[PDB]
Amino acid sequence: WTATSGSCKGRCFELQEVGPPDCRCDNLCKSYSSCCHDFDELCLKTARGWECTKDRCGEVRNEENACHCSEDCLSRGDCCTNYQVVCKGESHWVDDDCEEIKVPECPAGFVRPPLIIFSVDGFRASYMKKGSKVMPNIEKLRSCGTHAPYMRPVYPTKTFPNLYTLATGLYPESHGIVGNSMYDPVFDASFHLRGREKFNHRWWGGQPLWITATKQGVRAGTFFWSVSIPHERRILTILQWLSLPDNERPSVYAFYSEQPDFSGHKYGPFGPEMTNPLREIDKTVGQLMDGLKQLRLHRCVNVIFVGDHGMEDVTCDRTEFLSNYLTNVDDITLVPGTLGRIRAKSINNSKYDPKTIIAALTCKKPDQHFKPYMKQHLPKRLHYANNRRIEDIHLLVDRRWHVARKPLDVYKKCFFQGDHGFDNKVNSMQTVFVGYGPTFKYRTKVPPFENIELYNVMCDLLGLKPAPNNGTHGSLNHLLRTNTFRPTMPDEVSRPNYPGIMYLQSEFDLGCTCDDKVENKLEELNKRLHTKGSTKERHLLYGRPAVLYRTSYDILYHTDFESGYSEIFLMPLWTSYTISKQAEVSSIPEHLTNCVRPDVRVSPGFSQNCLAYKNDKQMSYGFLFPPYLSSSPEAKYDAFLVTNMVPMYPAFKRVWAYFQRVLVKKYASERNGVNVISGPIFDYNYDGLRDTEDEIKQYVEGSSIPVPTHYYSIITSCLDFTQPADKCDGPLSVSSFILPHRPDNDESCNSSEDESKWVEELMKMHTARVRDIEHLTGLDFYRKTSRSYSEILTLKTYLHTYES
Ligand SMILES: *[C@@H]1O[C@H](CO)[C@@H](O[C@@H]2O[C@H](CO)[C@@H](O[C@H]3O[C@H](CO[C@H]4O[C@H](CO)[C@@H](O)[C@H](O[C@H]5O[C@H](CO)[C@@H](O)[C@H](O)[C@@H]5O[C@H]5O[C@H](CO)[C@@H](O)[C@H](O)[C@@H]5O)[C@@H]4O)[C@@H](O)[C@H](O[C@H]4O[C@H](CO)[C@@H](O)[C@H](O)[C@@H]4O[C@H]4O[C@H](CO)[C@@H](O)[C@H](O)[C@@H]4O)[C@@H]3O)[C@H](O)[C@H]2NC(C)=O)[C@H](O)[C@H]1NC(C)=O
Ligand SMILES: O=C1N=C(N2CCCC2)S/C1=C\c1ccc(Oc2ccccc2)cc1
Ligand SMILES: [Ca+2]
Ligand SMILES: [Cl-]
Ligand SMILES: [K+]
Ligand code: NA
Ligand SMILES: [Zn+2]
Repeated sequence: WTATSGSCKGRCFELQEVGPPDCRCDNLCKSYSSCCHDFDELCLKTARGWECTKDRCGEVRNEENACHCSEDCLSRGDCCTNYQVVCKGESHWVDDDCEEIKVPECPAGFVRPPLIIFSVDGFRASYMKKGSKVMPNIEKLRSCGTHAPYMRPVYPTKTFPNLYTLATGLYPESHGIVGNSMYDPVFDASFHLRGREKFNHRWWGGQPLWITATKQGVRAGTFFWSVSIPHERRILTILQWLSLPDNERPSVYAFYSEQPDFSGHKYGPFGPEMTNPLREIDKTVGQLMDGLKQLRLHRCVNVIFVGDHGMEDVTCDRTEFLSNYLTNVDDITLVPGTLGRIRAKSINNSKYDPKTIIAALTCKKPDQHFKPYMKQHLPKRLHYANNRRIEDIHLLVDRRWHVARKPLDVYKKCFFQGDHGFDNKVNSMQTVFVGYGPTFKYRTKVPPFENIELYNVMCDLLGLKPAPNNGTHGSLNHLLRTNTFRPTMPDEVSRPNYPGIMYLQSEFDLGCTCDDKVENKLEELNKRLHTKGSTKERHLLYGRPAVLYRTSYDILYHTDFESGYSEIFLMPLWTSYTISKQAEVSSIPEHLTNCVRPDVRVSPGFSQNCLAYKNDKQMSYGFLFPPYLSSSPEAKYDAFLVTNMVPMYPAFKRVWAYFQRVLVKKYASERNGVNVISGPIFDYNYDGLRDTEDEIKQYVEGSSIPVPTHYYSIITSCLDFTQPADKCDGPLSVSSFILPHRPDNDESCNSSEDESKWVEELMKMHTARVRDIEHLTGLDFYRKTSRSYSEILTLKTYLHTYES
């Protein structure tokens, strides 16, 4: 109930919302059906429009007008944004040459540069270049401030997940808004774009920027606007707030535009009807910048022009129907569209089975435009598993396509030409970032970054301590002139052991055999030097990874590779080796095909054994350092040590052997050498974090050898590829992957063909940031380089996307 008999007199767009049943006058009262009876009359005036004309100059103040051109309006802070241009001979902001803002130039009483966020829905990244002719204001912000070629949204590339990710710095699995439509089984409640459940605060996790500011004494304007409030009124409200007295004036604000997303759905991303929405966005930006100039704030405020996601060409005829795949269509609930989420229609149905659903959706049609996943098998870069609102069964839908349950859902629920929601590495889903102001850099282009990183920067801009989030604080320091956050490397928690030769061969009973008894002072001092680390500078280029948790492990040196061997997990946590451009690929000699050798540096009790692999009919093994890349026949025996062995399904060994035999050499040729760090990952609860020992759900049969869920590799080289990987003087270049360790290749529909037709495609889909691997392993890489730590943090957040 709301007693709407109160009045908004003197309360238009008040900043604290008053509790029911007293009537509200804030910018969200419409959305709650709770405004006072006179809100429209007093707070949403429209008379005479939004622009001063020559004849309105010096007028007598008429309070009925939407904005004012009278002489007192600057003091009252309610001029039309073009007042000084029309009435006082001033120029529009966009017509001024841009001049470097070296220091904040603020009116007295401003304690910090205000932050104004200008967020645009569906602003695809290529609009900045393709629409530049009709967006002069936005183009001046872009070219004179700091900008990225594009900003990567989060998956799913929907509106609410990405807006709340921007506000919190969290993956949607963590902040809880995992789609535009959700069902929460603990609540037994459903979240929808239309309706009032979405207003319930239990859906919204984390701590968004406006809460972080408020709790630390930084006042915030209210970020959200009821849809019927026109853009001109939102701009005027923000400008009016900026004229408030110092003790009442907010320091952070947000404007939101439902365009160009609204038209993009109707006409497609580049339909001829899209030019006018782009013009109107720019005009609104011009009004804000003109308004800031009037208030003498255009060289004081930091402005962020940021989008939530892009837009793709999608039509009704490009729809896949689950009725063409499933017999039991009526027993599932499908969350449809640019992604698919499937669950049982009724929890009292125990004839429901996800295994048969997935199989019926797997590689069933030659041109199939979606791929089913159990959510824990989705690429780890999507970080879309660890929430009860994310259904076990997920469909990754091809760009430009939709998935629906039945054909009647599409014509009884074409009427659209654009949509979004696809995989967040898709080019059409990318969106924009521009930073403009005293704290941002001048005329600076920064590399693409992910929108999860913005929350830290916005906290930096306001002097706030960020709540715990998924950005890497300091990775965007290169965007800022000042206010940078200078992080320290995390301290290493576990220091390694350096075992020498401590065990005789006969102490081992592992069931392993190797034909290695075929057998100097020349190359016997040499092999001693290698086992003591004499080639470690070549294969450990950036220092040893730091172990950031309490564990027991050994450093093992070899001619061709170095490893950190875990005595808890009975396998390396990491294996590091350098492959130069000139390195040659050899084969595994016939007599060494099944060779596995005890490591006389590591006790039998802390070693794997070959008998377990023999007895386990499902599990084979592979090697982290590849025997194919041994530098010499004698060095190849090191690659068969029991301490270099990891459990692998035979189906995965197809992938791994092709990567080790073919791709590493190809990358070394293309990048002028590469350094490779490979290892296992255990994430059985799919939370993105390293599993403790008591969370492992599968072992090699009859043993304590834990089975990894994933295998990673970090492949580093010199950004200036005229320099070899091991003699690099400047910035580095990296690509990484987190390959799921699966007993089948059902994910790859062409896997019965040669590995040259499908393996690299699979690896590209599971590309990863170094930072993702750090979360999954508890390791810290790149500890010893010549580069600044902030640059290294940027490198760790880089994602090689393989888009064009
Ligand atoms: C991205 O960044 C985020 C943020 O840093 C990070 O997420 C954090 O991960 C932490 C480790 O997993 C986790 O730590 C403790 O969580 C609870 C307390 O959490 C509550 O308090 C915080 C602080 O305000 C809230 O933010 C949090 O909100 C969560 O839950 C709400 C719904 O309940 C929801 O609004 C919100 O979205 C958020 O949900 C998300 O996180 C939860 C997990 O908290 C998931 O379940 C959701 O799916 C969603 O993803 C909560 O309100 C502590 O109680 C934990 O302590 C455990 O474990 C300890 C292990 O050392 C142990 O010492 C304790 O005894 C305790 O165990 C108890 O519970 C066990 C399991 O229930 C039980 O077996 C045992 O017997 C015992 O009873 C954690 O120490 C943070 O909460 C979490 N924060 C957020 C905001 O998510 C992400 O990890 C990264 N992502 C990546 C990839 O890096
Ligand atoms: O007024 C609004 N109407 C909205 N709608 C959603 C679809 C239907 C109407 S969202 C909205 C405002 C809003 C402003 C800022 C937000 O957080 C950010 C964004 C960028 C950077 C930092 C923080 C989040 C939301
Ligand atoms: Ca885990
Ligand atoms: Cl959704
Ligand atoms: K086996
Ligand atoms: Na297959
Ligand atoms: Zn949309």
